[PDB]
Amino acid sequence: MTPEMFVELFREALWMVLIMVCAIIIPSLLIGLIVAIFQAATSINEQTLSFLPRLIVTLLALMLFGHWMTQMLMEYFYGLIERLPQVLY
Amino acid sequence: EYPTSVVLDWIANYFWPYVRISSMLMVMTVTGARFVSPRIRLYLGLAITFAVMPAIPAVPQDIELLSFRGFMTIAEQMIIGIAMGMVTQFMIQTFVLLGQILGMQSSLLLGQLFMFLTTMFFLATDGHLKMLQLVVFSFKTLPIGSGSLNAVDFREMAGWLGIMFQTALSMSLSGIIALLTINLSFGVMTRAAPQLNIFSLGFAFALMVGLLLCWYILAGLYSHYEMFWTVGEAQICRLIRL
Amino acid sequence: AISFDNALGIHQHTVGVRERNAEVISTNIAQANTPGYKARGLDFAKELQAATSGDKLYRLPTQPDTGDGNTVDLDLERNLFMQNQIRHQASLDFLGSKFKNLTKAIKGE
Amino acid sequence: AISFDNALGIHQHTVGVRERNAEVISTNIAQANTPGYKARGLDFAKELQAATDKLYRLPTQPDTGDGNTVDLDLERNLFMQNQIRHQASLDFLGSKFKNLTKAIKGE
Amino acid sequence: DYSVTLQILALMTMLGFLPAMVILMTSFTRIVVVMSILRQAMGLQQTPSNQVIIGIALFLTFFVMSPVLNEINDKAVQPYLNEQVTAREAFDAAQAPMKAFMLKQTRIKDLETFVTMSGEQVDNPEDVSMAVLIPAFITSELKTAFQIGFMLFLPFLIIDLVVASVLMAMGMMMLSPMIVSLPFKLMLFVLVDGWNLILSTLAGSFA
Amino acid sequence: EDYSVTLQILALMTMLGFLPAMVILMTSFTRIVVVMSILRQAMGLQQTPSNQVIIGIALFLTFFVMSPVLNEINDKAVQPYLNEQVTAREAFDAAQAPMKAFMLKQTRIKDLETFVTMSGEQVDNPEDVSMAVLIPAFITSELKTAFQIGFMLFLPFLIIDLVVASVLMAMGMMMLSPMIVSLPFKLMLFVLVDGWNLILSTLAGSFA
Amino acid sequence: EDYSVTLQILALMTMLGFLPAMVILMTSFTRIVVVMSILRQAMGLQQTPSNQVIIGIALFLTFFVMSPVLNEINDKAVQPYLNEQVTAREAFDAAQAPMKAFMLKQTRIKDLETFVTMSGEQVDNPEDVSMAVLIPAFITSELKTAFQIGFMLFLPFLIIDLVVASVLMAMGMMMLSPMIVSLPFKLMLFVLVDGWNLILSTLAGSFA
Amino acid sequence: EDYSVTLQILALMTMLGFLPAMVILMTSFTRIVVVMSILRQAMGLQQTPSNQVIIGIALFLTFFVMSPVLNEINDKAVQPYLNEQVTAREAFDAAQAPMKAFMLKQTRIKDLETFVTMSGEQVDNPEDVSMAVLIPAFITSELKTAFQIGFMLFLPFLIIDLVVASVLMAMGMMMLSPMIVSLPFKLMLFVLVDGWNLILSTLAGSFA
Amino acid sequence: EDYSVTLQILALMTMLGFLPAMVILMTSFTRIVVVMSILRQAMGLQQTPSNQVIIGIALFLTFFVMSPVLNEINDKAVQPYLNEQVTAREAFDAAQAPMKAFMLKQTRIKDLETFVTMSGEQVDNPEDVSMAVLIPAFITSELKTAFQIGFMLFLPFLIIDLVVASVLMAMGMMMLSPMIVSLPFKLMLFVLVDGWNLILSTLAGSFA
Amino acid sequence: ASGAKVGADFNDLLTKAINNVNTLQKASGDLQTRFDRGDADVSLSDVMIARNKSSVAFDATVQIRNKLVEAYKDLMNMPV
Amino acid sequence: ASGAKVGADFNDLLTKAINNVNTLQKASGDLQTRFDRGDADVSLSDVMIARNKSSVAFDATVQIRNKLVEAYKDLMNMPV
Amino acid sequence: DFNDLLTKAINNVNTLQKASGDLQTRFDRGDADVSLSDVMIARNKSSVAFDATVQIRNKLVEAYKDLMNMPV
Amino acid sequence: DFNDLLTKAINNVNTLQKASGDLQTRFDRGDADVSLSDVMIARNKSSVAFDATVQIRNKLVEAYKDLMNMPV
Repeated sequence: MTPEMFVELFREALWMVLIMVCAIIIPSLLIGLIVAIFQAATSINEQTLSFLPRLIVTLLALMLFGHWMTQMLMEYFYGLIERLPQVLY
Repeated sequence: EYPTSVVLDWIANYFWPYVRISSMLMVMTVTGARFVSPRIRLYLGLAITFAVMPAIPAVPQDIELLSFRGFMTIAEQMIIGIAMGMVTQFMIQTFVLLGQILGMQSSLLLGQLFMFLTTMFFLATDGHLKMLQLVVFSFKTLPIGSGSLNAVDFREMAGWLGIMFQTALSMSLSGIIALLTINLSFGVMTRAAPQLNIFSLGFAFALMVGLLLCWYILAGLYSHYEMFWTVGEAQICRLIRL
Repeated sequence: AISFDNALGIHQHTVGVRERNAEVISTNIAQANTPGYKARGLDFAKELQAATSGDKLYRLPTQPDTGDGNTVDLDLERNLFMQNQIRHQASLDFLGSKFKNLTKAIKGE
Repeated sequence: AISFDNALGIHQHTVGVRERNAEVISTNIAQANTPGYKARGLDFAKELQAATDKLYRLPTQPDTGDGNTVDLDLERNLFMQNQIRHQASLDFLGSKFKNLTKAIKGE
Repeated sequence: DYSVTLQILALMTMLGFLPAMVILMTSFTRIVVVMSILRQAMGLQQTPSNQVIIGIALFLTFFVMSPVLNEINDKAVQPYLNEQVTAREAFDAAQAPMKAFMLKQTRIKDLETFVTMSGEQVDNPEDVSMAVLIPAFITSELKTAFQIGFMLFLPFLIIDLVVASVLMAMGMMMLSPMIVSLPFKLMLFVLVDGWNLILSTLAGSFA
Repeated sequence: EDYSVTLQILALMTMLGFLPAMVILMTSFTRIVVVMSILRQAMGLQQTPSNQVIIGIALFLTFFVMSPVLNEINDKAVQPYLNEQVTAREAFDAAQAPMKAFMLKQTRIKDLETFVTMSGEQVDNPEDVSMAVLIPAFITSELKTAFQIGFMLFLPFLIIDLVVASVLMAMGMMMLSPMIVSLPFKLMLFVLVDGWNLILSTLAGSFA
Repeated sequence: EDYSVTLQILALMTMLGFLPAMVILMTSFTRIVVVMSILRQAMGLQQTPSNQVIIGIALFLTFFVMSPVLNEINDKAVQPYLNEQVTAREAFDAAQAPMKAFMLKQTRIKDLETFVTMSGEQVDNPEDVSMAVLIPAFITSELKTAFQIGFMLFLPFLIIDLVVASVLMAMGMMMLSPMIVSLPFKLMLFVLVDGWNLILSTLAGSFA
Repeated sequence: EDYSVTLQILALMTMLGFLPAMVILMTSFTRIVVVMSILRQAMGLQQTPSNQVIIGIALFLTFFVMSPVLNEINDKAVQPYLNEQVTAREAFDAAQAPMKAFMLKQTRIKDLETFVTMSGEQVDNPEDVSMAVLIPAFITSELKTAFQIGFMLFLPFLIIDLVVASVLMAMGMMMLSPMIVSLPFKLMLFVLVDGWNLILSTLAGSFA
Repeated sequence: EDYSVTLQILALMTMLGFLPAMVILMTSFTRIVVVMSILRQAMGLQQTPSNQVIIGIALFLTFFVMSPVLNEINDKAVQPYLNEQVTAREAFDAAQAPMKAFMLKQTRIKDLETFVTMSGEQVDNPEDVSMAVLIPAFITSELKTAFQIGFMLFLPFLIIDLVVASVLMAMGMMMLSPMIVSLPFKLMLFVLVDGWNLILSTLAGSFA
Repeated sequence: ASGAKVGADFNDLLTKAINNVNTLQKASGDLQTRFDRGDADVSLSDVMIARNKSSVAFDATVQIRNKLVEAYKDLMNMPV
Repeated sequence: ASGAKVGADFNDLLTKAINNVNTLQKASGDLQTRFDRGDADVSLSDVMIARNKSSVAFDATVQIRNKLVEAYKDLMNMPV
Repeated sequence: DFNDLLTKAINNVNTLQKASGDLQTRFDRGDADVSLSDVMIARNKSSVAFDATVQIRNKLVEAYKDLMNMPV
Repeated sequence: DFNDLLTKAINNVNTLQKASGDLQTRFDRGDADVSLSDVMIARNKSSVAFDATVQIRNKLVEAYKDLMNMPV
């Protein structure tokens, strides 16, 4: 079709990955700040301390959002497939 | 008549135009892609040459098919075709350059996202049709017999690397400033406590904003492509002296 | 160099002359019994020169005619036709090998 | 099109008629001495129509009491002509397949 | 009409051009390109293999183009075997069903471009010569295959971007995201029943 | 009316020409190659098992799992044909029936439904589809099944890669490549688990 | 009974066609090839020994390690065959026995057990299994044995990489890649230990 | 004496087969690619320009700088040969000489001395040295010359990076990586000075 | 009774078939190629010199260093053969003798010792060993020698890399990558030391 | 215009040619064996005509098969 | 002049040759069946001349066809 | 049973060749109770059987090479 | 040993070729003690041997090329 419609498709896809990455990262970002401020208050200067806490919540987020991210990738594939007629017409 | 003249001329009048057409296809963005088989591309070049044959002027009969002068003719037909093909590769890879500079600045494959979309721009804007129209026009204004790329054409085509960086920087200058100012703002705002630092925490923050800025980049990328195509098309016409 | 003339040589013009000679010889054989018909000869050297870049020769009879006037010696015509066919076969082999060698070099096979 | 009927023409039937004609002439020569036998002639156009008969020959001279109407001078000439034409029909029909095979095989 | 010996030679010669007819006139071109693009979409390079890709396309191009073969059979093959039509008329009677299929599966813009390049004056799209329709058909089918194929590429590119950003979030900058994304790329294709979804749409895409 | 001897020789000499197609489409060779191809990519080694060795083991595996169908062909079609019990067409049909039973056993319904609708023929039972519409449905089913098996085998190696990469980041050495420091452990896991026997056993087991 | 001269030539010319297959499946070529690939991966250089050189050394070594088998083939099979002491049938069987004995000695019971149950044949002792059930088992065991030897060689280079990575991290430079620094020491360890003689001798000695 | 038409064709096809070698060993392709390799490496982009466009620009740059020598070959060798003015043997020599002259203009005296002694031959004039010895000396000089240009191109980008790092450290933010901030500045200063046009002038004109 | 002309041609055509094997195993090509490979990886440039140029330089170098043995073959085995002075069997031996002598000058006695025991032949003098044993011993010695030279050239580049990293860590800019700044100094040292001419001269002088 | 319908139609077209070739070969063989066994009412011309027809028919069958097999190999071995 | 004129001129050359070969084949066929049916105005010499020329003419047609197909088969096996 | 099928076919080809050579040796020795027709029939059967053996072997080897060269 | 086997096989080939060449020269120069059957049997004998050693050499080189052209 028109190049603008392709831009809308690519912006929509990049928007989805932003939602995907935000759901995974933000739980780790919050924990990183919580530990960092706690160290600042307690004058603790271990830079590598706040790695496992970020990893734990990141893995937990993946398990917790397992169903939602699946449902979303599959439906996006179906949405594109049902949008193929736009290309053919 | 002696049948040698009739048969030889058609082979000379077909293969020589085909070589230029085929050489442009193998270097072209879409027809030279790795997805398509050579056989499909070969048939496409054969079909295009047969169809556009009436618009192609008759080649000079002075040059013989079996002679060193005819051998040079085959080589210089390819050079014209590769010249058009490289221009198309220059545009797409510049967008690949645009994708990777944003990705590199995003604390981070993003070139492929731009490469695919730019390929859609090339197909949607009928860029392939224009290139085919350009090569058949090349037969008119740049005849097969007398004519080849001069030294100035080589230097103009060699100067397209500066065109890549200037165009890529122009597209990303607004976004790259945004990426720097937020990262510098994040650095100065969190510099009060050296306990927090950024390291991997800065990696997460930078990449989230970088993806968000790429969403802004795709919002206004089409206008930049239209200006870029005009620059590239003008270069192609300069090569074929149109 | 690298041209069909410089590659084929005189084996392309010779074939045409040999076919021309066979047409002349066959004409004498066919016209052997026609009274008053004079046997026709062909000069190979002159014909080859003309073919490379581009008159009537008659054959002197060995014996007088029996009254008809025909000077065709059918014993000689068969001998010349047999010789012409052999030399024409060699010319085709010579010319045919010119194309095979050219194809062999341009393809390395 | 492209069928054996059209590829072979009528040469597929002529060979058979020349065989039948040769048989009849052979009968006439053998039965030349037997009295009461009437010479039999075959009409070529009849077997032509049969493709797409067995008549009697009227004598040029009277009998001599036998009633046999076979002229051995005529039969020998008619057998010679039929045999020559039979070989030509084989040559015609034989070359029909030789050309047909060369078209299919290309060699 | 041509002699029996010559018209046997004619059909025998074009019997060897059957692969040529398939590639640039029927639906073999679009399916193979879409199959090739999707093969590159997943991390596997030649796991489907070329022969299997071709074998699926050959079966698809027969089912989808089955109406074309039906019309050619009943309009060209049948009259010729009954001696109801001559050699040239039968050959022309076969071009019309195939020229109609190619004409409806191309883009106006491409045909407009090609008639300009061919230098022939034709007032209406449905009267263009086959000499210019064949290159116009494959050029349009290439654009359609690329546009369809790259849209299938997008969901597999989404997975790559998600996993790569997640790995970069933890500072694991050296772990290659492609090997991590490969198991999930395969899962997305099998969960959506990809091998049936693309073929169903590809079959229904033609007219 | 049985075909002439010349045609029958010409008919089965053509089967040898299409023999490679039968192996890659109508047999188990497709799934076994794919699973071992994904298994090779799961481990760090790029092309250590080599293509020829992968094909060699696959050929032995596809021969052992297709023996019952090959034996059924011989004992239903080849032997009556050699003993003049059935004609050529009956022998051809008797040979095809066990082959069709094998493809239909290891196929998916949705894949059969997809292809019967596109072809446009009436179907009421699975055992009525022509071989022209069963071949593309069978290979599609095998590819999905092969991908599912490859996914399972990939997961344990993915876990090792994540563990070893995370541990290096715990000490703070980000520049050290996880791939080099993970290959010995990926190979060792494949050894003490004895992968080359159970994985081939599962591939043989999956077809029956 | 005895095969005709024309058939004997046809069988012999057939085995020359399968000669590459027998090298990578029925000899020591595969294990030596795999080990060098893993050893090359262990060091920092990925294409320095070069594929052609590695295969060339593998071909020379497989000629040295299969010499006892080849000499037995010459003595048992060829010499009675050339002197017309055994038929063509006996010569081929007498040639197969030493080759089968070599493959049986380097195989694993479980691998033999896996394919015997898969082939569905009744086997009482391993020393009489069919050739078609031994070749897949032999190559399976060789691949597993190759991985174990590769893991042994990978550890010393891995230890050097870990040592140099931690030393650089101790001094606070977390941006310098340990791979560049480790490479000279990886090469030296392979030199003063005389690796190209130690590794090849062990590989040759691994079949005794 | 002169080569026959069949033999001249064989020589022509042979040189076409070696055509990639003549570009990368005799022409200016090696210097341009190495210099452009440094430029890509100097900036933060690793593979962003991609290998395809660099070779394509290098090929066009070579055709630009080789145009004087290629035209000199065309006039002196091709034109008499096409017009049948000279034989094939002397025409080949007439084409070889301009290539030899160009390689002498881009080589060093020390490099020639090393290889002429290495070849163990006798010569007194550099103008009549065999092309077999000139080629290794030519590329050796080309690699050294390219490293000189690349080193000069690397300095301004190193200058920018060190300034940015010092500024960030002086401001107290010891936590931010200089590479991300410096990359736009390196790219901006590469564009507003039109860096590639300057590099073209110092690279194309470097041969003369 | 020398080999017939038909067999002599068949032997020579076979030797041309193995020409890549002779160059990559029986000559100096391998050592030069490996040393160039180590040097390229020693610097920051990954594949800037490109593979074709590296092999192109090595091919000319390996031809020059083996010109003496090449001439000795010509003067003792080719010219007597062409002048009808030596049996073709003798000429083949006369050509093989200088090649064997050259390979023995660049081999290590440990390599001969392990391969002689591996072949299991009772030979004492280190001059009458078979080519089957000498070639693997020679290529093994060339690989080990190349590693020693590669380590020698690597050390100065390691010194620069450590100094740059240490200086950057002294200023507290740990975030700055040492590799980007180190590279121009690596190019700097290699060019003012005249590295390209130096290394090729040493590699030429190494074979003695 | 269904896939099964056209598949049957071309199969019917293909099996008709095969049956036609089989008919010519059986007729040729039947004429040969009757003449060879000593039947008086069988002419050598009929025997020779029939066996020439069968040879041409079988030659076309082999040549058509070669075209189809080569065409199949061309499509399968193409570098996709 | 355009390239289509050369292509059309080449096409007319091939069409003219095919018509000439077809004319000879039909001319030979009529003379064969005229002499075979028993017409007395046809000479065996003219019939043999007619079928000699048609056989040579068709053999030339086969040679040109094979070269065209071989060139096309050579053409399709090319890098592109 | 497939092993039996292959060996039985080879044994049939080998048996035909032995019969062909046997009659040729007897005929060439000058045996009176040997007709040239039987010798020609026997050797034509052997030629056809061996031609089948070669072509079947070529087909199987070609099939093997196609599978092994397949990129996995 | 296998090396000596390869050596003997080639020495058999040239012995047949040497014997065939000598018989051809003796017959060609007009010697009356040489029969044409001896020449034809010998020259066909060497032709089969030389064809055999060409085929064996070709198969061995193909095996070498296949082994060396595999990724390691």
